Amino acid sequence: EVKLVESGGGLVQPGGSLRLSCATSGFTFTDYYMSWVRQPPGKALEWLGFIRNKAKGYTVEYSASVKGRFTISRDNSQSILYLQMNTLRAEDSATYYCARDGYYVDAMDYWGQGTSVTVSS
Amino acid sequence: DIVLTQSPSSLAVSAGERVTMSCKSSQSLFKSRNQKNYLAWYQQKPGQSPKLLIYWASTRESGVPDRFTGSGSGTDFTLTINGVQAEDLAVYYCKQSYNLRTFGGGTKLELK
Ligand SMILES: O=C(O)[C@@]1(O)C[C@H](O)[C@@H](O)[C@@H]([C@H](O)CO)O1
Ligand SMILES: [Mg+2]
Ligand SMILES: [Mg+2]
Repeated sequence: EVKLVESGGGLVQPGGSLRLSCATSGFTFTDYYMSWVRQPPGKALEWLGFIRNKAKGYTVEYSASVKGRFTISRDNSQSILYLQMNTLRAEDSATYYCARDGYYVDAMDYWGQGTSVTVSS
Repeated sequence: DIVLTQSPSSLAVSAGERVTMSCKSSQSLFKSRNQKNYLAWYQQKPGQSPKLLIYWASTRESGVPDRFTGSGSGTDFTLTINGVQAEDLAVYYCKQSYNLRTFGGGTKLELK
């Protein structure tokens, strides 16, 4: 059973930081990219970035909307994915999903449940 | 900055009928290298996490019912649901993976 579990969600004050976690199992972690996607309430899914697989040296990319602000890293020893979000804004208030990705299907084929982040004064 | 525009924004059908919806890409998502179209469809049932439906434009993902068909190429893509089931109620996103990833705005499917 492939499983992805997001955590770290909660209340953050405007300007602040939050580190999200994504614990995985059921597949060879290092063979895949991992992406972070978010979705503010009522709005579209927005791809934030990904970290590549072993074959690609675990390099990273980011959407222009969070490039600089957001950071993605992965822990291959424990098969956990992370997202460091900085300078939080109200427009960052959203559900945050981690998703298995890669150039096998060039898509996100497994998704976590998500964790919600609320940026409140 | 590849922009995917989805149409309609929203639609409503009764169970059993056929629906079609459009994904329009700013740039060709067709890859010469492997002759693949770098577009995928996702289904997000309300209050649930997204689910991959189709990749490489037309390839159904494992476990996905045959009533979903992806078709198209280049900059013009489509998702057809032949025989909508109640389970299909969701927003459907197309996503380019030609260069990084970009989701369309979503097509919301209601059933009554
Ligand atoms: O170059 C690409 O079209 C592609 O999107 C294919 C894969 O999804 C993946 O290799 C990706 C690269 O890893 C760049 O992030 O490039
Ligand atoms: Mg497979
Ligand atoms: Mg049924």
